[PDB]
Amino acid sequence: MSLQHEKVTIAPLVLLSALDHYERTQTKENKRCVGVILGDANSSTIRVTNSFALPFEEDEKNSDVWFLDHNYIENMNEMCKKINAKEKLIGWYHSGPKLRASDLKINELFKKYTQNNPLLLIVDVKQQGVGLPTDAYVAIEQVKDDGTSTEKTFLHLPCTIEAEEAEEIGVEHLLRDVRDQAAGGLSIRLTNQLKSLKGLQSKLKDVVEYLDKVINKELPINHTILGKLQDVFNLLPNLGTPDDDEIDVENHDRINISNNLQKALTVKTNDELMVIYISNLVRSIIAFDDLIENKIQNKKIQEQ
Amino acid sequence: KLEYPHTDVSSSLEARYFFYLSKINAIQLDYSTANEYIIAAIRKAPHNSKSLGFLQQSNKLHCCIQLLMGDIPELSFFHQSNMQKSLLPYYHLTKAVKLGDLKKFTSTITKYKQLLLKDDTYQLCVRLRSNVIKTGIRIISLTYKKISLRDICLKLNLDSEQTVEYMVSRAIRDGVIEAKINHEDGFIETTELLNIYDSEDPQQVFDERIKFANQLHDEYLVSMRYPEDKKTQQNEK
Repeated sequence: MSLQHEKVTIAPLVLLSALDHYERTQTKENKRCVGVILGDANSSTIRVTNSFALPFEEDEKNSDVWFLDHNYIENMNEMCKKINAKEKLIGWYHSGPKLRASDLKINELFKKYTQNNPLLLIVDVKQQGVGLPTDAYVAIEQVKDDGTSTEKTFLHLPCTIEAEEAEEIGVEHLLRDVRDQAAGGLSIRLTNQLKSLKGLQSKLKDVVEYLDKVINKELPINHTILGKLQDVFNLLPNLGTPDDDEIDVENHDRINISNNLQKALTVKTNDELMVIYISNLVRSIIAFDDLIENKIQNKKIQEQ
Repeated sequence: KLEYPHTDVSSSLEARYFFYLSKINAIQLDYSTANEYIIAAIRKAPHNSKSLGFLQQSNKLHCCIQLLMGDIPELSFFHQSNMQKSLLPYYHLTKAVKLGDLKKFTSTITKYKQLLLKDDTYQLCVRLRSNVIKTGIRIISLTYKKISLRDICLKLNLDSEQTVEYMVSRAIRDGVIEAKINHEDGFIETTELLNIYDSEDPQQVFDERIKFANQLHDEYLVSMRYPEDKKTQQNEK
């Protein structure tokens, strides 16, 4: 086991299969697809190569009643290693459509197999967000007192992608899109800035509603959670101070440069104008030669 | 009324148009908007000898309009013209304002009065008297942070202690001197911050400069195509 995993990058193919698998097993809500996750780990970069389905039946009358095909897993692990050896058991996906408190009973079964802590990929399968609907959680074990002595909990890690030559081009090939998660050109970064503001408002409601539910729908007072919230307010900017003033001076510098840079562009655009009128100048001499040839051609027409 | 179009109008008609605009605003006490037009009107007019007369008219007007707004027009522009002899009384107006000397401005407008009346700059000159005085006291405020209003009276040869107060008092309503008068500590003390780099002002300047620049980029783009289209219609290889 290792807790050294700071990012998870997931191939397009892993996402696409697990999602694809949900309707190939023809499961609907409250029945689960789970599959084996194969890839690299023991490193900071997790690189998620492939995945394959398992059968999974969930009974939720008792969360101690579960179906898992044990034998299937061992068999399949060995065959995959003969195509490519870099495939190891690095976890299992859960098909969502939300997190539970119940995913921890299941996680224990996968610690058994592995030499890293199993990655629990909650792939939300109706697909909500203008971002990815894929969460990564790795079970981390640390001594902590919040009413417990030793806690196993799941820490979120970022989900992003990485792709091969072949795989990237195959994505692009499906897509008729030019992307907009890129943050390349001016146009693209404009779109992004507005998406960022909308991302921020929606999360703030989720924080605002959570707090209404303690105090009026009576969940318990969780010191540890609030504690974290408190610091948000403590590390706020405060204006009407010289700090606010340094910003004003900053604005001036950048907008000056935009003007001076723009004035360069006023020469560029204007210079070109003269060059076209040169091309128009040349085209009239050429058209004159044509007009002479065509004078002669008309006499032939009369003649014949 | 608003119906003055820009759609196909000749450059002769626009040029005259802007000259009139400059005159109309200045007599009714707006100077801000008269600047833009008096400059525009020189630019649309061409710079020939048969047109020189029109340029002499514009150049005389450019002195009044500019000065009343409270910016001194180029000494240089009138110096290095051929029109220098026509704008000889007018050079002498600009120098009077610059130095702040009342006596000088009064002397000028007496001697050349017959010329000034024809061009219809003279009515504007009665108002330009006001500009001379503010400059004389403006000068004293920049040099001298603390000087007793007693000393200010001697220097510009004003009548009493009450006189000196009321010019300076109006100057600061419009903010031109920008000072504070102390009558119970017996001096005028300048309150000049005199920095504009740690103001939100540069933002406001750069906006004009950028909008003008983009304006021209579009004007290059639109114009460029039309001859290209015509040569294409005509037969050529």
